[PDB]
Amino acid sequence: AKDPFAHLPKSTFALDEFKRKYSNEDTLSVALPYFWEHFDKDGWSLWYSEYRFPEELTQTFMSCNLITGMFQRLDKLRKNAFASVILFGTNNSSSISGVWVFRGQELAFPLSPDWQVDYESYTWRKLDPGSEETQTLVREYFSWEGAFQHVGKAFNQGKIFK
Repeated sequence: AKDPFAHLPKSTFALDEFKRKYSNEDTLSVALPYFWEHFDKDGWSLWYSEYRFPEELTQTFMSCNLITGMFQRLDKLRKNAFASVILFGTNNSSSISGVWVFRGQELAFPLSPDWQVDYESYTWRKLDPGSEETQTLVREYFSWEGAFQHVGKAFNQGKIFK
């Protein structure tokens, strides 16, 4: 009665390795190609979110703290999941968006009511690792260089769920 991704076999792809080159290297041609060659689309999955209640946001300094407060509940989760959550906009109209990774068919939150607090106010959808959009969104959320025009806010403050 611990670790939801313990029913699964050997983990092919190595999240904790990827997390180094992700920021240690030129991800655009380092982590990106090393992620898009042989991901693990049988087991890992990508989950886009855009904080479905961005009305709840009304500063900048606080939202970075808020995102992270979630991550401190999800502290027994990061051991088999990651995300690149970004705070956008400003006080006047902020938003949180980002893409998360969880190691099963589900987003991990439903795999344990340990992690079913305020998550409902955020969207969570699986997407295809050979779409067009997912590949762009990932590149933007992972490089921070992308364009973020799909948000149309501004990038202000990134956060990582490592």
